[PDB]
Amino acid sequence: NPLFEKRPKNFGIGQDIQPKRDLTRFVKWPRYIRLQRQRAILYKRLKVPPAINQFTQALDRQTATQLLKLAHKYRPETKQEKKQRLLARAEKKAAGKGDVPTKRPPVLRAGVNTVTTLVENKKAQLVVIAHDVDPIELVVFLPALCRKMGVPYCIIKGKARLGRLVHRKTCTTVAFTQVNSEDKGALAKLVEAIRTNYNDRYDEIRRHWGGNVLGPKSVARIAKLEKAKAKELA
Amino acid sequence: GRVIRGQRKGAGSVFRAHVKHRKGAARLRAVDFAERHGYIKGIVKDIIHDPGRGAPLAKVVFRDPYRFKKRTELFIAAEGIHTGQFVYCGKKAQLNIGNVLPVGTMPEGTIVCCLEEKPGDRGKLARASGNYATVISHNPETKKTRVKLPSGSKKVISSANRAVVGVVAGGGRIDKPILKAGRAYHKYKAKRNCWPRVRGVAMNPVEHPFGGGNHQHIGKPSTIRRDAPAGRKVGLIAARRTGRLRGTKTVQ
Amino acid sequence: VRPKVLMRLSKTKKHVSRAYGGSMCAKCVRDRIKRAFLIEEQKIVVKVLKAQAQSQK
Amino acid sequence: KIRTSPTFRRPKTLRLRRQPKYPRKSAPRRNKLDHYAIIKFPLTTESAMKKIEDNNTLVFIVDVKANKHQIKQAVKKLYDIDVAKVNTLIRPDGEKKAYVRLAPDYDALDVANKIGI
RNA sequence: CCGAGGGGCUCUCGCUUCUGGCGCCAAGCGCCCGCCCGGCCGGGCGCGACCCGCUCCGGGGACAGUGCCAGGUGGGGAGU
RNA sequence: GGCGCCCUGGAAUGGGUUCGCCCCGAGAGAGGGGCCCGUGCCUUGGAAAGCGUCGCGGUUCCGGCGGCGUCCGGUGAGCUCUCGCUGGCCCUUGAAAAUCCGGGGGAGAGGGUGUAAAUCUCGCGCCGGGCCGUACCCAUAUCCGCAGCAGGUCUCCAAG
Ligand SMILES: [Mg+2]
Repeated sequence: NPLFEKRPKNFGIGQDIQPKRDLTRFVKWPRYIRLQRQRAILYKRLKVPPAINQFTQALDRQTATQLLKLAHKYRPETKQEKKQRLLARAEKKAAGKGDVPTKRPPVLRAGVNTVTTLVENKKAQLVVIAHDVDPIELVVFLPALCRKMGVPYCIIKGKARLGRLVHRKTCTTVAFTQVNSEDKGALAKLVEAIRTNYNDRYDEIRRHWGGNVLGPKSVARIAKLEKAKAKELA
Repeated sequence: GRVIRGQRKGAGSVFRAHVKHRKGAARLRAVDFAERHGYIKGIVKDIIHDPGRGAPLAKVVFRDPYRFKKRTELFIAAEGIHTGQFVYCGKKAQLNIGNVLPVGTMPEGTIVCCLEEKPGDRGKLARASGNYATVISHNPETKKTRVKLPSGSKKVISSANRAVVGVVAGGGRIDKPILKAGRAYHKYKAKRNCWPRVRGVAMNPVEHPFGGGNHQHIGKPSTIRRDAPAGRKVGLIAARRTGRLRGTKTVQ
Repeated sequence: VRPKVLMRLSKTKKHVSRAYGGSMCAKCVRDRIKRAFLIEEQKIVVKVLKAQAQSQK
Repeated sequence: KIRTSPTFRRPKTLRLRRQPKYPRKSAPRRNKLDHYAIIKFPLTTESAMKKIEDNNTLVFIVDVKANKHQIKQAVKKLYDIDVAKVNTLIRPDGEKKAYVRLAPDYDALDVANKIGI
């Protein structure tokens, strides 16, 4: 109240020192940063062929959540549970010598070299396929190959995320061969919700080119010429 | 067989410039937000002398907009500026002498020194003593102005090439004769190693294309083609004419 | 004296009791004081003469 | 986050301390230049003799890698005497000569008698 | 443009120019905790200091350059 | 000796000054101050030591022992060095850094009183200063020229 006073700082040209603002655009990045940013632009600026542009059309997150729920309890064998299973088969084999104790252990297969043999033999029933495989040619045949062999496929977001299902870092493809019978109506419920968007659209998704959009600083001045051209008429 | 004097200047052992007692590159200050959009105030503290330059320089200090600091530029000093003078710099700078401002805003027929040949170049054209350039013919669409270089060549430049109003100080320097061999020695002792120039006629055939003979004559025509190799380009290089001049130039 | 002998001295033989003691010459001190007064006072005058132009236009 | 500088300087990361799981040389080597290797013998010339009783300084010849601190401790410990100052020299055969002055509490002409000369 | 207390076919930007001074490390306002039984301390955040965006900003630009081949020129140089 | 430092005060009938200049209403002359260099003198050192001279001891270490003296002035376009002032010359403008200091700011810090704190670039007192070079010639005989070679080879001091 008595002495405390406002004392503002003029920040125009030729007055007090400009305060420490954000500056997060105008910062000289390392060259591993701008190599990493200029090529994300450069998949948006070149004309991307429709074989690469099979991707960027992935499943929406309500469908990927149901799909990872269905793929959760088909989780493969890890080495902790590989110990006790080789007990539990053989401790009863020491005690009863069962001719067949287990009829069907079901699992989801993983690996592009594994899934490929399943599709062309038509053993797989749903092919989740990744998004960001670093040499894209490791995967690009397989949406074209799932169509001809009639096996349904679906593009999910992130090769890291389905790699966590298999207790690994990335796994790039999983496939459903032998699902449980009581839960077939959860695998078959989402397959027409999937093969609408991937198999049946293959006559159209093979025509659709990608990329070829200019930057916002240059697609604005195209529009500023057109807004002049709309004023040139009216 | 021996290489000639003109070829030995490019390696630069004893033919480098004498760049010790010089004071720095005379450059206009680098552009930022202030000179693009307003003006910035600067005061000139001293008027100095480069060795080997006949133009004097001026050292101008500027209040930094970002750091609490002052910082010092070196200008090609326009003529008629003094110490303790305010120099203003930028787009909304007022056209007085010594101020530096874009050529797209100053009107036609103004007299300009130290202008950029491309935006950001910090001053390249008309920097020697007595020189200036005139602006003519603005073009507001496809923003580009033309200027008149001190060689009489008209040249189109950008609209935003930043440039200081006025003529360079030190003009009239070539009106006094050197008048004796010693003052040409001190003139080039501060610049380079080029001054005692032996005529190529007065040497041996190893040392020049024109040397030799029992008389001092050239023998071959002194005009050479432009694709002539290094070692033969001596004399009048790719000349369009010779002899004492008729007219002023009469050829673009 | 020389610069390194100035390390031996005490700050009574190294400056003067004014403001800007062993730096400025006491007649440009005298002018810097007058220059700071007379032109901050006109930044009241050109402020308030500008301030009476919006109120009577 | 904001980046108030236009510069990306690399972040301060953690730097561990070298704690290996075997020593590389298995044993600290002993000092070859200890206090007997310091001081070889005393000098007994005529100029070295008349600097003992006139000056309270006794003259030795020292190993060439010894500084005047090592000489000051290697004469105080061997001969049990206080040392004021040492003045060394490389005499042109290649051996270092030291001029060790004693405290005024001591004498040199009798310390020289109990070290032989 | 019209007209009515106003609307925005159309627009400008704006916050430093009589002078050899000074200028940063936030005042202020808004909130929140530990702190005072509806009062006292010690801390933190936002606005002050607009939002979003895909290249640091400009100037060129499919030219210039560079790689290979061809044709001119080439006592600069080589061998005879 | 120097000041381009200050105060009073105001100058034409213009004055003050230099070997030459130059300076003055943006403050002359005059009066009183302030600062810088003080390598000169006095004093402390320091007469106890040095030199000159006279005289006596001591074989020997003896930095013996004693007496007396080491005093006045003058002068200079002198020579050499130095410090300072002032001009001239340049299309020639005649180095960098390490180091060190002062100022501007004012984040803070400090005892809380009829007692002492933070701080001190003040006066003392305490401890340490390691490594390497050092002799001698420097040349009509210690260097190079095959040599004690009329050759060559960078400087300083300099009397009548
Ligand atoms: Mg000639």
